Parts: sequence; C-alpha cells; structure tokens
Amino acid sequence: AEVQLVQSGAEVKKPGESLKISCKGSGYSFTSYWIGWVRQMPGKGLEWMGVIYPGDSYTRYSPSFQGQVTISADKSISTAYLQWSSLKASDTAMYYCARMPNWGSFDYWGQGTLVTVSSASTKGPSVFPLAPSSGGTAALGCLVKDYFPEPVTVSWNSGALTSGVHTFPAVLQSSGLYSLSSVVTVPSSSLGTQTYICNVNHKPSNTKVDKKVEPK
Amino acid sequence: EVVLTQSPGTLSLSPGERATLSCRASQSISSSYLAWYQQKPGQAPRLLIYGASSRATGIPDRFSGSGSGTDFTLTISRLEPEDFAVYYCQQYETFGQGTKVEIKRTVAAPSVFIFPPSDEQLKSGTASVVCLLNNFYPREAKVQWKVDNALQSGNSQESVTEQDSKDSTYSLSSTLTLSKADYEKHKVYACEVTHQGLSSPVTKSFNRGECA
Amino acid sequence: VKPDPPHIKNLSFHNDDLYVQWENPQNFISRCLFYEVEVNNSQTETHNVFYVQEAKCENPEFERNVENTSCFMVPGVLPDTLNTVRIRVKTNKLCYEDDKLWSNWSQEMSI
Repeated sequence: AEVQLVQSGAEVKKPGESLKISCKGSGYSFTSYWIGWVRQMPGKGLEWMGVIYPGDSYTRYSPSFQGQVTISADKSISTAYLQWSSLKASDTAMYYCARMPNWGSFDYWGQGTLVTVSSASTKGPSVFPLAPSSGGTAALGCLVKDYFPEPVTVSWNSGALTSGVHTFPAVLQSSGLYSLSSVVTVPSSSLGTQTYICNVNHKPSNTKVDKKVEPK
Repeated sequence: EVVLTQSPGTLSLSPGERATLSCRASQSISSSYLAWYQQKPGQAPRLLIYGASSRATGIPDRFSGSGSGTDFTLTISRLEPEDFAVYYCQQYETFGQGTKVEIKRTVAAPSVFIFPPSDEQLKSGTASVVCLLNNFYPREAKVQWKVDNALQSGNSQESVTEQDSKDSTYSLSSTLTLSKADYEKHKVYACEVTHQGLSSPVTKSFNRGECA
Repeated sequence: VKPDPPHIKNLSFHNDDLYVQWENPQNFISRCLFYEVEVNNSQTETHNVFYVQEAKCENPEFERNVENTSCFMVPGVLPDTLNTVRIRVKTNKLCYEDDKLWSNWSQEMSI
C-alpha cells in the first residue's frame, strides 16, 4: 500500500457550535511522522495551523492559532483531529491535514474538509433573468440570488447549451447569503427563433428552478 | 518570526517557456527546511521539492529547486499545460503568499454588456445591476459604477472566471446592488471599463425605464 | 493537553535500591532528529543530498532485524562506480522552546 490521508466530510455549522474534523492515515507508520493542519480560507493562501507527533502527542501551534483550536491524536485508529470549542463565521475554510517528516515539509496531504460557518439557515435561490439587448453576438443570463449554503448548479436548455456559458464563482453577500450569475453568448439572429432557459438546482433546499430569459 | 516573500505574484508565460519563481527569506535559513508546493484550482497542494533542491516521489525532472540562506528559486524548465497553478514556498510554520503561473496569450479586449434589474426582482425590494466583461486577457481590469455622473464605492462586488482551457481568456461580472427606493430615484446607470486591450475606457449605460 | 508520560515495564526493590525498567520508545529522539546524507559519484557529477526520517531495520530483505544497528535506503548510489557517502544529524526546530530542546519534565507515581 501507498501513503494516504483521508479526511472527514464537509461541515456546515452555526457560530458558537463545537466541531472536530478527523484525518486517518494509512500506508505508513502513523507514529513515525507528525501530522500538520493547514487552513485555506476562501480565495486565499495557506496558513500553518499546528502539528502533532502521534507517537507521544507532542503538539505545537502557530501563535495565530494557539488557544483557538485543539490538535489531538488516536494512535490506535491511526487518526489525527482538529477541534474548536466555539466556532466563529471567520473559521469558514478548507482544512487540510498533512504528513510531515522532521524537516517540516508536508509530503502527503488529505483531500481537504470544507468548513462553512454561518448564522444563515438553508435557503434556495431567487432566479432572476439577465435579458438582452442594448452587432455580431448578444449576451444573456440568470442572476441566482440569496441562497445558502453553497453550491448551486446552473444548466442551459437542460444541457443542450454549453458553448459560451460562464457560471461565475459564488460571492458571499453582507446578508450571509450567496449570489452568483451564469451568462451566455449567442448569435443575435437566434433570439426569437430559439428559447433560452436556465436550470438552477440547489440540492440542500431541494429546489429546482427554470427561468425563461426573453428579450427586451 | 521568519517571513517568506515570493516574487512575482503572477508569472505570465507561454507553454514550453522557462519559469523562475523566487522565495526571499527574512533571515538566513538552513536549505534543508525549505520546500515548494503546487496547487491546482480546486485541488489539495502537492509537494514538489523539499530540502531546497530535492524532488519528492514522482515529481518530474522539469521541476528543480536551487538556492541558499535567503534566496531560493523554483525552476520549471519547459512548461507543460498541467504546470499552470499556484506555487508556495514554506519553512516550518511559515508559508509564502504564493505565485500564480498563468498562460500568456495575445492581449484581448473585453466585450462589455450591462443588464438592468429585472422587473421580477424590483417587486422584491432590491435592485441588482449586472455588468459583464467577456473573454479578455490579461486579468487586470478596472470596473467603475456611475449612478448618473457620481462614482460609487462599497455597493459593488466582482467575480472572475478561471482562465479558459480552450482560449486562455477571463470573464468578469460586476454586480452593483441598491434598494428599490435608491434605484427608483436615479436615471443613468453606467459601467466604466478600463483595460489594456482598450485604447480609451468603454462605458455601457441605460436610462431607467427605456428598452425594446 | 499534556504529552504521554513515561511507563514502568518492571520494578525490583533489591538490597534497599530500586531498579526500574522503563518502556523507552525514544519518541523525544525519533521526532526531533533526522539524517541528512550527501552522496558524490561521477554521473551525479554534482553532490546529491537526501533526508532520513526512519532508520528502522525491519525488512523483508535477506539482512537482519537486530539492535545496535540502523537501516536506510541510499538513492544515488550505482554498484558499477565509486561513490562517497557523508552523513549529518539535524534537529527539528518544532522541538525547541525558548531555544532549548527537550525543555520540560513529566509526572509519575511509584506505588
């Protein structure tokens, strides 16, 4: 067997709640190497959190992370943990665990665990059109607004349309709800001879929406 | 503590070209403690080089680390399309701010489009004005919102696509949001675009309550 | 919050003296030290250097599993050429508190 670190599932927690992510290593002597925790906030770089030597649970933390989180280990089940007692919205990030030899480099990584902290409740999107126009081609789309949590999936003409589509990365509004737009480029001639419909699916609220983007 | 500064923040090169990323350490560090990582969009980082010059298992010959004390260098000899990602240097608790290595293509001006808020949304109480910047290169673009002839501040958010796999361009959306109450008092809504591919800036506008 | 304390394997109160047999995994060593190995040849015309985390003699090669001995894979060596090896031991910066290695004590009961 090959070295592999496998992390626990995605979490959507309210602020003030506790949380514990796990990291299970296989294919190597669990106690022979240290396990580190790295944080990656939305659209940002990597932050060294802390490390543990599973052999004797010798834990060290970065000054920015000390007293904010707890690193622990269970030799017997080849598992490493990261935990918060009371989460804040500011903890929203992807968390990676990694294997580290004594030189401090991280040679094998876990797949990451997505942590989403919000006061917001699950809420499906409001889908509004982005209708043409104001030669050559013309642009149109849908504004997928006020939803929680991520993700949403936008389709065009139930999959029949792919060319020219641009689904923008979601943006976290002040309201704590996400908003995103999907747009498409089509020839101006095709308008009124071909119908454009965006299919928005938000699996957490179980909501499917289909909007007719008409011109004018 | 030790602070690592990566230069440049963005490296724009064609596939097959030579990539030289630099990692400057605040204090002199032992070459055994420096490592480089690659991170592709939506993937976990992978270790490339450890101990400043040692390739990790399976890392191809094109990646080579060099450097000593304060000045460390990552070199990708021939750039393979897979090689366009974000690269980080690290020594223990300290990580670099990263270097994105992107596909350099011939400069392309954005196709600009403005979208007034739908009547559907206006009954809700809020108004979203969307401005599309389509298929452009490079990424650096200034979008400005003008409500009548006044420049707007903290009432707008933008979003960029990841560089296209087929044409190496970007696309950006700017969403200016205001209340129905605020939207209904002003006439002109303009989106002013500044870009390298544009000789002078491009403005797109609409008068509220006038359309085919 | 606290590291794993030492562990007594066996005791003997013999002629007013105590003889303690501790389970010694040497984790304080295993986690702090590592070897840096330099190999020079003629192919290989530049000094190849690698790092060793585990110096464990397990196998399953036609060698041995004994003590007073260390095993490790040496990449960069070819059997047909002359190669020079040079080893150094380096410490892990994470083990240091206020520039001191193995800085602290531990708590045990003999009863």
